[PDB]
Amino acid sequence: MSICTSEEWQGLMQFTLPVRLCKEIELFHFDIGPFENMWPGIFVYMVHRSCGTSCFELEKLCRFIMSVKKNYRRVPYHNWKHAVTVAHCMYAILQNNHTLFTDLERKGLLIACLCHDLDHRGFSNSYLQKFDHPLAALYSTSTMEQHHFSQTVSILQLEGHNIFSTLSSSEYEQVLEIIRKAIIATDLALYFGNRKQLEEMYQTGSLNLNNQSHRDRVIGLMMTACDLCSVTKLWPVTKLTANDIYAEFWAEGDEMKKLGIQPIPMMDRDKKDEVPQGQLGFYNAVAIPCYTTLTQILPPTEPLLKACRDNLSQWEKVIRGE
Ligand SMILES: Cc1cc2nc(CCc3nc4ncccn4n3)cc(O)n2n1
Ligand SMILES: [Mg+2]
Ligand SMILES: [Zn+2]
Repeated sequence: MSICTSEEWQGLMQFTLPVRLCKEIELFHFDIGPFENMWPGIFVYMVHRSCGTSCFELEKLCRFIMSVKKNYRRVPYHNWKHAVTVAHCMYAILQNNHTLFTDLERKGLLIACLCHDLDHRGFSNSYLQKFDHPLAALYSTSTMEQHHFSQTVSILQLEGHNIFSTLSSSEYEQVLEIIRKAIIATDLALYFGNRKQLEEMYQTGSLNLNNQSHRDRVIGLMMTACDLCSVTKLWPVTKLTANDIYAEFWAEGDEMKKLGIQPIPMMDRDKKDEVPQGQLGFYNAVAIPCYTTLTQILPPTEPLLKACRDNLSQWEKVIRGE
């Protein structure tokens, strides 16, 4: 387990967000990419707007953010950038649905998005279980997710990192509950059933936000919506994040090929020219239904759906040669 230096986190308190970014950041399609220096600062900003400059000890929060950064590997997609990008989507979702979630959920969810893909190796769940890592020998299903959460718990229990320490012991244990499901929910495998359920519940109108496991479901769906929001950005941003996703996929594939194994088309750099078709497949079978269902449960979230539709037709053009 790994911690941060005093220098780094003290550099975090001085930071103040450049005034031009205040309007732009509220936008769902906002892109954090041109502002690396500022990524940990932006998180702070978003928590500060989300629930005040005193929902957390300032000093104690900066420690955490920077340790979390320390525990993102220098991988091309599942890295510090994806952590924050995801966190920003959740921020915008909470900001647009002001009175739907409890203070506890709000903090809970922003913290879970930041740690969602913690200490990620660049390897899929399939890959680790398939052959035949110690991380898959501990956690059988949702292999990388459990690690992600475990990493999270550990960082919290470090020396004065425990941003949740002031709370009651039942609020503490409970925000951790909220955090856990959320992260686990980022396992794309689990998304399909979950969404299917919510779709049914909404159709019959049995969906109840007073129901605890309905909440958990809705939140899951929100996490998924957040994990995937490269697709919700402006086309030129979506393109480049696309290049980061495949770099990681193909390296995984390259490990399958180093042992004679055909990696499935997604992970196969020999299957480059099939990428646009892949994206369209993915928007249709995954992205669109995610945002469609979510927009339905939470109308204010619509701009995400709009932007997904926009990009999907761009891939079309790409495929059709234009
Ligand atoms: C933002 C984003 C894009 C994306 N694309 C994928 C894979 C989609 C895909 N491409 C393929 N190419 C060839 C064969 C199959 N596929 N399937 C998985 C993701 O998590 N994301 N996230
Ligand atoms: Mg994950
Ligand atoms: Zn993720």
